[PDB]
Amino acid sequence: ARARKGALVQCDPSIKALILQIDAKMSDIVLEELDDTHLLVNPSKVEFVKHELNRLLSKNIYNPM
Amino acid sequence: PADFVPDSVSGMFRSHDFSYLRLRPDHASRPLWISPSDGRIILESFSPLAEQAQDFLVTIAEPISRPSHIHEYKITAYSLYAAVSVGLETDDIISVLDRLSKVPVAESIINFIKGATISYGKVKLVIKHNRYFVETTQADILQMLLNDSVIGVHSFEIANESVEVVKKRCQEIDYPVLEEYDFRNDHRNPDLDIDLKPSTQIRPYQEKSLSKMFGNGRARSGIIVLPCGAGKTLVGITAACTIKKSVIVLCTSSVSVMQWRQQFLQWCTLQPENCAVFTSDNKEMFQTESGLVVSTYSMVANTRNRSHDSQKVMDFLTGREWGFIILDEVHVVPAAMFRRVVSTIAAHAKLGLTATLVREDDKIGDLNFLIGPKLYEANWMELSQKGHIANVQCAEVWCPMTAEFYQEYLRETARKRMLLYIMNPTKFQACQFLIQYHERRGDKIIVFSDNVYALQEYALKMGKPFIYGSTPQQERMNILQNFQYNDQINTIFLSKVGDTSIDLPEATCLIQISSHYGSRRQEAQRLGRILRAKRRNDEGFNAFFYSLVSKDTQEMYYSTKRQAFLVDQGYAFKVITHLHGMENIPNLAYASPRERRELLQEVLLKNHPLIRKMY
Ligand SMILES: Nc1ncnc2c1ncn2[C@@H]1O[C@H](COP(=O)(O)OP(=O)(O)O)[C@@H](O)[C@H]1O
Ligand code: BEF
Ligand SMILES: [Mg+2]
Repeated sequence: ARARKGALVQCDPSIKALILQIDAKMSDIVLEELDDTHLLVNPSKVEFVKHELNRLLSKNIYNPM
Repeated sequence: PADFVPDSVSGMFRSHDFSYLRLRPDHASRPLWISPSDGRIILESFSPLAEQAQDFLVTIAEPISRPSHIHEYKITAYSLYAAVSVGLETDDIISVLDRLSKVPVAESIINFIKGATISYGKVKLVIKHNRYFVETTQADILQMLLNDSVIGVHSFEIANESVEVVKKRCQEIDYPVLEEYDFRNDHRNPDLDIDLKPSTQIRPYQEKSLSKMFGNGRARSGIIVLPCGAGKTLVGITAACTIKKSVIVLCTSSVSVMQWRQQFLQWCTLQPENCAVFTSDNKEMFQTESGLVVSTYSMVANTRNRSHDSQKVMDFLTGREWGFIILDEVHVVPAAMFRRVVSTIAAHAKLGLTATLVREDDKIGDLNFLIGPKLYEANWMELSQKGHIANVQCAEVWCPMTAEFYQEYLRETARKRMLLYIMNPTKFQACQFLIQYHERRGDKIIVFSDNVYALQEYALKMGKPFIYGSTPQQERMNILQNFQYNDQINTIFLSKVGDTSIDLPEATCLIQISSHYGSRRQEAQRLGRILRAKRRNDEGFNAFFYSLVSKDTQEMYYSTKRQAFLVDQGYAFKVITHLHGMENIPNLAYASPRERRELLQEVLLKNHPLIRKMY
């Protein structure tokens, strides 16, 4: 009997690996690893990781002009 | 723009609002819209006078994008410079534009046209006895040109190598130079008696291009752009046969030269004795007074190392004053030193033939003063719907990278991830399933791969041959002949070697697993291989072009960057997320996680005469 507040992130192995790299550089990002598709993350860092992940993924996308 | 109230949405258009003008009463008939700022022209292809405007707009304005319904051209300084040469003046252009334009021409546009349309036709570059003379029919031009820092019926000599400089200076200065060859009155150059045999046929667009080139009656110099497989060889043969003068052709390949010569002889009545091929194997030249020399840029631009026979050939080329030069795939002439051949080689007329007039660097604009402006361009979808070329269902396959390789993708540097995302198992499995399905459909498949290691791995895994730079001419020809006429074989794995300038009437399906980065020109050149399929006229036929790309990688960036020219032409790629029925195939390559791990480790590990007896 123990409850822990947090944010559940559901994704695929690739996004999970990206999140693992981000957490390895910043341990506080991921609070815990649930499964190969689920990670428990800090509520405060959700709004920051979303924006930073969008910035990181922008590289793989070609946006002319 | 006087006393014109802006709209509430005018803010969204930053100096692009064009509502300050009014529409003419005959808007329902006039099909043209003109941009007063960007120079873009919107053409209605579904309204009267559309055909009458479709060619004039091509002549005066470069095409930006020409989709099915609404065409998009653009007027530029180079386009106006090309148009002003062929008997066209601002008065006539403005008259036709006003008669066809829903809106009146703005004073700014009039000023822009006037500034550039009145600075042509005062200098002519001629050649006499291997000497380049810059002849001007007027003398007063001297008081400014000779007084300019760079320059220096009257004629003065100029260094052959300095042509590349003087032409660019002429572009900068008011008067540019025009290269016209009156072969009718040219008697000094010996004539060559070759004519097109009755079996020859000229397509309507080829005839239109030839009319645009020879409308005045005097042969000019410039560039011709036609889609790959449109008949550029026949266009060049017709030009040579009508000029009837000594000609040298430069092609960027040896197989291309062989077929060039083969088609040359087949289409025209050129006697074999008057024909010479200048390649690495045989270097003999025709002993007749006039003939054709077909060589390559490597054999014409080299200056340091030459064989004895090749040195005699080069001396022959330099000593003789050629009459015509035909540059196949001219997009490579503005290279660091290939541009030197234009200045060194002596010729009264230069024609370039290329399906794409674009290149990565900014040197594309140098072609204006290197060889001249562009003459004609042809649409792709128009010919596809008219039956001149085939229709393609271009598709982009999204192959998801598996976690085992993606985890290494994250850590690996830039150089290794390239091989990593190119050798993913999902691509192998999709390729196997597609190969089986299309072989059951009876399609002739080509698989392109720039990476030699990936090509070899795929070939050894699938038991099919691979061709790349190391393959000899005889072996590759054997591969092609068997893939063509042998019922057992239906698919081959080609590489960058067969990207362009190869005629494959039988090839129908094209697949890309490895691509040469963002190269847009190579994209189109590779697509050109299957545009001349033998069964490209049967009802319901649609060729296939597959592009395999890994999602969530920079391969998507490069893939979306390398198709911006096809999208502009009108071709649209369809994203295929899944291929139905893939699981039912009996065997799939790299289907087991054990093999996945083994391949992971393998790919990661990839990176005194009597004393002579003594010895
Ligand atoms: N007018 C034509 N009549 C017959 N065949 C033609 C015609 N125009 C082009 N072709 C065919 O198109 C194919 C490609 O010609 P080719 O000169 O190699 O094109 P390109 O050099 O532009 O790639 C050849 O099979 C050629 O015979
Ligand atoms: F443009 Be072709 F294929 F020589
Ligand atoms: Mg060709």
